[PDB]
Amino acid sequence: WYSPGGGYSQRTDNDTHTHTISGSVSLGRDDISRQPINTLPPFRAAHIWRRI
Amino acid sequence: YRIGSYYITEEDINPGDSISLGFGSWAKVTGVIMGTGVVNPDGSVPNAQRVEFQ
Repeated sequence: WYSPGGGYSQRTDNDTHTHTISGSVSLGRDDISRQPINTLPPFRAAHIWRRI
Repeated sequence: YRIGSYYITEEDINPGDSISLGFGSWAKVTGVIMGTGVVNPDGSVPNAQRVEFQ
């Protein structure tokens, strides 16, 4: 709307909204993807466990 | 290394009465391995020498 004033008629079918309308949305993301477990840099690492 | 349950010195009359008796800590390990090396058997770097503190 350009806010044009009619010469004889009145544009009563146009109005400015004041507040938004809340609606129900559909589903979204399901879950997270794969993640890493354990440390690869530590695999096969030699560990000293000999007693005194 | 000698192991005994009697609290008598090696030089005492009750003991053998020879040599010097000294307290020993831990168990004697055969020279070649030191124990814990590798989770899957690969082997670590062992220690050797007598009297050496490492």
